[PDB]
Amino acid sequence: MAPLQPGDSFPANVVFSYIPPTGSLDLTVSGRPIEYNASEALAKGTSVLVAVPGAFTPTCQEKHVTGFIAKLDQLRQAGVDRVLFIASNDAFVMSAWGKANGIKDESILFLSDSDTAFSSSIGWANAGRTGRYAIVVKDGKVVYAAVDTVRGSTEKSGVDAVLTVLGN
Amino acid sequence: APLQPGDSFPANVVFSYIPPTGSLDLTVSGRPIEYNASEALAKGTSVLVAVPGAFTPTCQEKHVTGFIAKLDQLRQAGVDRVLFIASNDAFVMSAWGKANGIKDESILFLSDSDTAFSSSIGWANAGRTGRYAIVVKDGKVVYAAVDTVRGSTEKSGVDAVLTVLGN
Repeated sequence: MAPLQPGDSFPANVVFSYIPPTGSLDLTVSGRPIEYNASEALAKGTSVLVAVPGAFTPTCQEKHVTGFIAKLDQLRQAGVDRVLFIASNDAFVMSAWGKANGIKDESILFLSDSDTAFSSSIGWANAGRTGRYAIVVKDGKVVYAAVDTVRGSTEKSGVDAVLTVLGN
Repeated sequence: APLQPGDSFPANVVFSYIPPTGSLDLTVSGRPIEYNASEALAKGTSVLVAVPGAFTPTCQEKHVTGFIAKLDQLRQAGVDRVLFIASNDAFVMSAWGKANGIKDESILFLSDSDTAFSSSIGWANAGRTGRYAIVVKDGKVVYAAVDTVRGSTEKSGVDAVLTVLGN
């Protein structure tokens, strides 16, 4: 299928699995997963959805999520209402990944694209992992969608690319 | 082939893992290598525990924590190495070990990539390993058992392993 383009509607009926943040960073509490209605959340306001190949893996952790965390204030000033990080890791691993990064609240949500269903549906999954990509949505419409295919690069899906889009 | 007491531990069993560096900081990822489990298990007393998933409720809150709480007793019972495996990748397994305060070789946290080993002994399910424990002495299986009851560590928990070792 053709990748998402600016002006496309964000796909309907997209649901992720996640553990909402409790405020505790205690990694030894597994938590309770529920679902997240991504299509509904993205229908209003400005959203940034970032997919990473794997929680805790080197680029995803040391460059990609850390870049977003470092510029959360700039994202908020740019009008972003929600930031979602997804991967194929299960909700328990994703919750731990957020806690390991000090995220106690909803500033970034960490969710599972179970079995890569959503990422596969938009052509950006590989053998059980999602690609590395970012989608910016406003009021249910794609503003930007791009995937990084160069190993270790966040040129297209990193926080700076997203901030550039929002400033234009 | 279901492993049972008296069998040789299978050959060519290799896991993927990040050897512990001493770090307890989950934000540093590490470099994975392979672990030759068949060779490590050929000498001494080994406990190999498989869990369905790093960070999941029973695996975290009951199974690995039970083993950590009684590492002193496992040592005194003659255990030379404890290995925890799951289908999660080596980066997740390393983070899971660090989340439990393990910074050395007291318990190693390794990936059974694609459930290769667990499938070969009949104890894997839909991309996850089963919950099981294998005790090995000098290359020979002395105990091998799987828990199939949801939330149970009756057969693969530390108390079952300590009982095995005491008999």
